[PDB]
Amino acid sequence: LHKEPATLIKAIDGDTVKLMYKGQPMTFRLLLVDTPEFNEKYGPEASAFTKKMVENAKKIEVEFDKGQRTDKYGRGLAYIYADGKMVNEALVRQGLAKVAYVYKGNNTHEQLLRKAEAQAMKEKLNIWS
Ligand SMILES: Cc1cn([C@H]2C[C@H](OP(=O)(O)O)[C@@H](COP(=O)(O)O)O2)c(=O)[nH]c1=O
Ligand SMILES: [Ca+2]
Repeated sequence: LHKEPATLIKAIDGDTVKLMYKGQPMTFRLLLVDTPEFNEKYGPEASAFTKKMVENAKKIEVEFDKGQRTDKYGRGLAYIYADGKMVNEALVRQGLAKVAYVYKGNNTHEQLLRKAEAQAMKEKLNIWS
């Protein structure tokens, strides 16, 4: 897998973000994670977390997996990196997202995220308290 440049357009919530990719605006949905909707418990905290992470980054990168790059809603499906730190992984680590939507084509970083989830559960963080 390889990392591609991209620029913040707008934070949306815990696991979606509007980015410019190859000069085009696009909504990206984070692979392998599920944050609560904003109207749910830890929803605002998740939105806030992803927001600080992408807004404070000097460099945002997009990294597609091996399968699907676009979902049925036309959202890009990717691992997003903020100055070298994976947002997907950081949300899980903090117990602000659960590992989810693990599909056969796009699961490269699955073990790494379940590792972070076990560790966040161990600490009873946010979702897991
Ligand atoms: C994370 C992810 C979600 N999706 C689809 C499945 C879900 O369909 P349904 O809407 O039919 O339940 C939806 C959930 O996304 P949200 O969690 O952002 O709503 O997005 C994918 O197709 N691929 C993916 O990698
Ligand atoms: Ca969600």
